[PDB]
Amino acid sequence: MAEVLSLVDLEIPQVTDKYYKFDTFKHLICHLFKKTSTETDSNVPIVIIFPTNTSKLDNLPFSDKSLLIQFFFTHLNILMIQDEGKLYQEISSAKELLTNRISRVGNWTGTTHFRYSKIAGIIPTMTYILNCNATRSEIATNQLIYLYRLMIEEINFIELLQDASTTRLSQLCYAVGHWSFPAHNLSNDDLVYCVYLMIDYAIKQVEGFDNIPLNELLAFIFIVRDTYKNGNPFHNFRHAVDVLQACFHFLIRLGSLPKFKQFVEDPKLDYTEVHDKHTVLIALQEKASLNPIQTLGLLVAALGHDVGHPGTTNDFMIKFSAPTALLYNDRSVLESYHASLFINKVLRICWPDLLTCTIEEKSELTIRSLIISSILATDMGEHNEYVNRLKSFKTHNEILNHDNTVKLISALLIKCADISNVTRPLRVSAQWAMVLSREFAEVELLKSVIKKDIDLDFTKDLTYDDVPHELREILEIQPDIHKGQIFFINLFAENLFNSVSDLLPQLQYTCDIIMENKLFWLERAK
Ligand SMILES: [Mg+2]
Ligand SMILES: [Zn+2]
Repeated sequence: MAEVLSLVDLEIPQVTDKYYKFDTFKHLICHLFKKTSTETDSNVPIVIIFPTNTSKLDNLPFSDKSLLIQFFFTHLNILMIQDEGKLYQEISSAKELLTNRISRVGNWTGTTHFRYSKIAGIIPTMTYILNCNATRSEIATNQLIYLYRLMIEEINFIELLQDASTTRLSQLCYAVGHWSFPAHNLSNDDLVYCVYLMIDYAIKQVEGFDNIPLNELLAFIFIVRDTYKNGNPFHNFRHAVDVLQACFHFLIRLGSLPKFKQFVEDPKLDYTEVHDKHTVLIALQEKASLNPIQTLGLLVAALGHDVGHPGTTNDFMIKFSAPTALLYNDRSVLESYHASLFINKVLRICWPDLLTCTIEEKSELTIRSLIISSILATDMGEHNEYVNRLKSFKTHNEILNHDNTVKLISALLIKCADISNVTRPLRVSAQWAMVLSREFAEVELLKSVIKKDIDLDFTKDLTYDDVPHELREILEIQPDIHKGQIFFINLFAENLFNSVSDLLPQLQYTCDIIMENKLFWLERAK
């Protein structure tokens, strides 16, 4: 039934599938951080047994150990103990609800009441996490910051990656360098390092801004990865890092960041696995639209833009009256949720001094506000409004101040990055189309469960074969991919990228690849 993690001798065999005895709290924490390295949701309840060293982590009072687990490992369905009937019932109920992917999504979104504070005292919901992070006292906030800093002090985060060899880290530099970003060949561990490469590089360009050591940046990125649901086929940490990487390339080609040795100038090239002796991006030697701190703000927003995404859509949350849709009055439901979580859970604790920075010395617009703006901008229900705000801007008669100009460019760039799958080279674009279809099919299955149009076996989980490397095998596994892509390019992408490239000439290559991909998809519609 449960995975049991123990700091003490006690055994609870009635509920135990597998038991891990840890010598230290630090080692227990490291075990928990590594859980999001996989491609699947944690689907068993976890029981942590506490007692009724120079290490400050290991010597924390129970109240602080408990606070650490509750806050940083909310995503792992943990029951902490230090009543056999209550325990067994609680764990059994949680197991029954966690085993199956469709059950899990229903739990998070509050749309399957009929099946199932936390559910069974163990499983977190979107509203629970949202409420917890909005209502936190200043004292609780500073205590979490203290515990965050303690982990940075005692945990060596690079050691929690599976392959941090010089060759691998160099390969990731060159991967980050390709417009054909091979996201599907990168593990969730590789992806953490990719984020480090991009954010460290951006931080180094900001004048009055202290550089942040490797370990501190890695801790932050582990925390971000932990807010993404690993079992989501599309809206997972890999998507976030992909969108960040798209933004990263846009910003380089706009001159907001300098090019680096590992940057591949030609965006139409496919990925080649290259390496050399460098393990970080090596910079080479009028103003760009976005300055260095605004560039960093855009990158940070792209990183957090889908935090906590439950694997559904605004349409689903609205039509099925999900609690979060009721809170947000059907307006930008998931995006409001992502913005609130990313600011109040992640950045307020991990990087509070970034939030209080302003976009320029003169301006009072904060990076907090800019990040919110950019995240909210990814709502496709508001697509037309930004397209028209671009047309009003381009028509120089109607002018914006500097603050609203920064907001608009930032909004357009993150929008383009978020829907950039059709602008990647064909093979990579197709791989994304496949995983996007998997998530679409899961949403259809969840709707059928709620409508009582299908009876699923909730004792088994959804599993997927590896995404194929070659376009050929992708098209045989699901032909008709082409019609999703034509629909999306015609009705959304072509117009946005054309319109954005008209304003920002350097991104024209995106329009070039959309057309090339469109022609191919048209060719097999025939
Ligand atoms: Mg989104
Ligand atoms: Zn997204």
